[PDB]
Amino acid sequence: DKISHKIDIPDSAWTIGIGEKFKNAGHPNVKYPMIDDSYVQGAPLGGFGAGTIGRTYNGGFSRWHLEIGKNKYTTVYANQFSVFQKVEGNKDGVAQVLYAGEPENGYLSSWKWDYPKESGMYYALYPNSWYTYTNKDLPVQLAVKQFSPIIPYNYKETSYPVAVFKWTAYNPTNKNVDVSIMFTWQNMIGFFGKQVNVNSGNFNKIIKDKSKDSEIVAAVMGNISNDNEEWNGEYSIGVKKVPGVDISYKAKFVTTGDGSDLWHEFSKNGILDNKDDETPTKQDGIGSAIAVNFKLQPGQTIEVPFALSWDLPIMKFGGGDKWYKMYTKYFGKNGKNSFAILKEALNNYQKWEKMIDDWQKPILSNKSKPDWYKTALFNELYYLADGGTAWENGKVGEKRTNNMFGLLECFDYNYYETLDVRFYGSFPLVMLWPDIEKQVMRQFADTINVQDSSEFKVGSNGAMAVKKVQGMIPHDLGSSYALPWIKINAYDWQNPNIWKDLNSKYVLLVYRDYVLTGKTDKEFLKYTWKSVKTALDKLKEMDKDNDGIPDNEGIPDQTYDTWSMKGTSAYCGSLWLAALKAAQEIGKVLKDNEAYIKYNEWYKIAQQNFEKELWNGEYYNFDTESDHKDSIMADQLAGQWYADILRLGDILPKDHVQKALKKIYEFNVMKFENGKMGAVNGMRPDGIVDESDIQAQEVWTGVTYALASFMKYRGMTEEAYNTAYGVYKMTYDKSGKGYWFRTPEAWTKDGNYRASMYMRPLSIWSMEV
Ligand SMILES: *[C@H]1O[C@H](CO)[C@@H](O)[C@H](O)[C@H]1F
Ligand SMILES: [Ca+2]
Repeated sequence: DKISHKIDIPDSAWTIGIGEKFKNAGHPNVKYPMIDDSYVQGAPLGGFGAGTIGRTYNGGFSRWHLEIGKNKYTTVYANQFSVFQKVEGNKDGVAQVLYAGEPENGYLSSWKWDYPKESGMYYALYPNSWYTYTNKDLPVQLAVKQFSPIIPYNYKETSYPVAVFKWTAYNPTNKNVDVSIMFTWQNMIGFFGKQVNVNSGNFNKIIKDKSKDSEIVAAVMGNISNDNEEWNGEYSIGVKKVPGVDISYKAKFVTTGDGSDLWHEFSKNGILDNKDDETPTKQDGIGSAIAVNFKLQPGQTIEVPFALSWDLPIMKFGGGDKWYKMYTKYFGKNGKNSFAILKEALNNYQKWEKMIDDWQKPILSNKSKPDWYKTALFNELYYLADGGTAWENGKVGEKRTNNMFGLLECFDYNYYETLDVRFYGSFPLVMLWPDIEKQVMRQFADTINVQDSSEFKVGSNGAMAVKKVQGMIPHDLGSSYALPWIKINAYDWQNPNIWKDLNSKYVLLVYRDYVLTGKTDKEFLKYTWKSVKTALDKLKEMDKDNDGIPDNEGIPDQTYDTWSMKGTSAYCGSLWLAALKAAQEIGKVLKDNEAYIKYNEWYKIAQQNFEKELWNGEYYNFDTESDHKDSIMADQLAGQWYADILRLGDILPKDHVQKALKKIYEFNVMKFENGKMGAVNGMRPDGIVDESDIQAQEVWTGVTYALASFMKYRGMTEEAYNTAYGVYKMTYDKSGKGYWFRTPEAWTKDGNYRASMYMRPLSIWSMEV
């Protein structure tokens, strides 16, 4: 490997061999069908709300999130980089697709598949990833750095449906070598959203943009239809000319054929026919190819950038609504702008790289932090793009000042902005994209007094319940299968209108968002203040016995939605205490004296009774009335965790908090698989895992990372990082279960999982507060 020295891969990048088999992989541990796309994954490409494309460590474009809210795992075999090399003096050259696999059927059988094992590595530190190619039959070593411009405090380039592939080639040998790199792409119009005639009218054109000291050559793969529908738009691939390289292309090859129309050209001398052909197809799939060819002398290095863009301006949800995607603000809405997007990337990628380096550098340069922690911190952010992210720039056929946003809980439970989970998962947004975070919170503020008296069947018990109650915060802002932002509370497993955590978490999120953006945004507090007061006032009515604390009702009425709480719970009770203290502080800021006095009164009473009812001398009991009320819950002091972040001081005595955290580390971490797998949710005081429900026997990745941040704030530095390390290990390490770029909600002691590609573990960013 001589190519690594010619590029700059951070030591904290996650790494795996190209073509590596992984033997230890986990699988779903639930009764019903659950997504398991395998461990062959990679860091995604694509901006927020753009639709994303997962190119795996084996090289294939395989995890398709272009249909917003959906996960489709299938390798589109025509989409590849390929290489040709010929040593000067040799009769023939060699050609090879850079994909560690082959197609299932006879399509593209002429291409040279099965990139060999032990001949290259994949690296990832989101939003960047890299591949190196170090192959005994390829004298010139090659590397590529690929990325999308995902940039904190930037809401423009961060939205773009574009990827850059920056190639580096180096000749370590003593002979001249002719080298070609070719990018192939299928015209994927009709891949989704088209019921019939899926390729019909697809056509490819070549764009040659020549202007002093710039040449870009690109293929634009579109459809003859000028219709404005979810399925219609354009894909583009292309390359920017650099000194010493020539560009060739082929506008149209058949993807539903043996591929020899293209490959016979590339495999001969690495030079394509430059044949333009705009003839639209009928049944056959078609694609385009862009290649560069150059000669590398001994010791010579060349860099050449390719790019990929996709202009699919309209997202459609299952309930029928069509919306424009965010990036259309910058490029237009007509779906004929793929080249413009591509060109912007090819002309500005070096600037984008520096912007990404500038935001990663403060963390990467901190030598007090272990590299494994940095691996997790950056790579967990994949989910902000890969979580079915929806970011609208207008309803089709409708202008507003704001652009609504939504991140999925996950794909198995297809619910946007599950607030009980975003309490954990939204840290990267408040810390790095705070304008998005505040918009989402205003979305919730706007729903507070919505009432929908239509009824739905509750999944857990079969009872009927009202969809949305006035003054209750919704569980979610809908489903991609229905009407995001329009029909809220799509979730029906439990009735969220009786949950005891949503209203308090809402208030805590509001105040968090004020504190972590500098305590200057009074307008955000003013916007949300009525909803905050309403939320707390409604939750106070759920106190059955006048101890000043809402009563959990002996069913799962909070985020642990199969784990029953009854009476005063440590979890919901501490959240309530903290929410009251937050609301007192907002009341002071907004000069609402009567609110300050009322919430201060409620706080003092609740605090006294919480301590009396739950403090057992070692930790806080799970609750006051359940069968296993004395279980040690990993999340027992969630309200104090947030109070620390919000700078609200002690809601419970420091000594008691430290004892409880130490107990959790001693039991829920260290007595669960020797502390190598995170914090199990519930442990009996005899040191055996609580079996009252499956969720008690699960480690929740986002709960564990948040607990690690709580420990860190409280000076339990070793415990914090040891607790978090178990989650990193399970997710990323060779000894783990192969969950990279699909971190699940949960695993059990056998390491098998529930709900891959999950929102909650974004909470690792709470460790950076
Ligand atoms: C999705 O599932 C999780 C449990 O894994 C719940 O906390 C959320 O409320 C639900 F929407
Ligand atoms: Ca009560």
